Amino acid sequence: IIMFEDIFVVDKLDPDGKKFDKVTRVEARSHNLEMFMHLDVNTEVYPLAVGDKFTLAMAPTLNLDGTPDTLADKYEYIMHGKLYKISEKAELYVSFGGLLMLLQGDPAHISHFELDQRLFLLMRKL
Amino acid sequence: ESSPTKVFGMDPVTRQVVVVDPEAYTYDEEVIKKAEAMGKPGLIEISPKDDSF
Amino acid sequence: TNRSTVKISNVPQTIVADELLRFLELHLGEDTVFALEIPTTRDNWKPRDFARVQFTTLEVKSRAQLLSSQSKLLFKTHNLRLSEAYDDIIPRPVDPRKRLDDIVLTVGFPESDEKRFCALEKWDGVRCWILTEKRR
RNA sequence: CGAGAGGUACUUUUCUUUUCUUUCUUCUUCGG
Repeated sequence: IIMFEDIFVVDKLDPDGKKFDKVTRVEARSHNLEMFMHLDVNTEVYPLAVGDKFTLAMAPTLNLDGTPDTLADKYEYIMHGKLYKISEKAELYVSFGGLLMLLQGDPAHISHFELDQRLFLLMRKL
Repeated sequence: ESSPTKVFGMDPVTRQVVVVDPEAYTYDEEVIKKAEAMGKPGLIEISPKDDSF
Repeated sequence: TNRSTVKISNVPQTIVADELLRFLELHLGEDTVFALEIPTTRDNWKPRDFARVQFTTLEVKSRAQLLSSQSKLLFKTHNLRLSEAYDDIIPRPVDPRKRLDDIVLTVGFPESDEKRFCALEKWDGVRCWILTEKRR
């Protein structure tokens, strides 16, 4: 069901603070895939420092038994959004209701994602 | 001294802070901002109970 | 390991150098900061987003780098990020023994065929800074 | 019915990125 699974580690925060009361655009370079990532994470609710590692899954469903619209509850940062731009060294553009994502990596790792589809975002800090 | 009302006190037998009369805070964020200005953002966390009035 | 001048990536633009100096001397040891310089676009009223700090030894510089890599330098809700600078703020060797203070300097040339020395002038109470990295 | 007075009534009505430069002292190029 899951079409993307990798182990990310962050390198930069865009506000780079503690109590800015805003969203933080993280910069996470991944191991063994050379993939760059932009993601707006709510630091005040879900804390993320600079140096820690976290896994990331991207599945179009959650119940893992078909039924395209019992669930995956092994993560802690489950989100949902749509992919609206696959304009490519390919790069994705996913918006989770206002929070933008930019999954830029090799063109062979990201090839099963279609246009204007609904996909989730699963994350866990090990 | 950064609190408006008498919420936090000082323990003379321990030389540390305590909480006496906790229902006198009036939800004016004066000690959380002082702790964030002192470089301790996770020092004092005050949340309201949704089931106790 | 050549220089001790450290450039901070993101300092607040509403501060003065004394507020950063007291913060660095509160987290690290007392009076362990030698030089501190915040560059300004204007003359004296518009500081920039970065600053250069020069420490007194290499151990406190490595300790500040270890504190910055572990995200333990929070100065007014700003996480300080240390990097490497281009040159020292003051060309001073980081060694307590290389800075020879209050010594006698004399000039001249060997006069006779032996290894003698005739002095024209004499300078008392001069400094001596042996810059190994700058090779002078 | 005309004159004299005081009063309500135009309020910001167009400032632009808020990121713009100081890490400086550095090989002229060709042929006899």
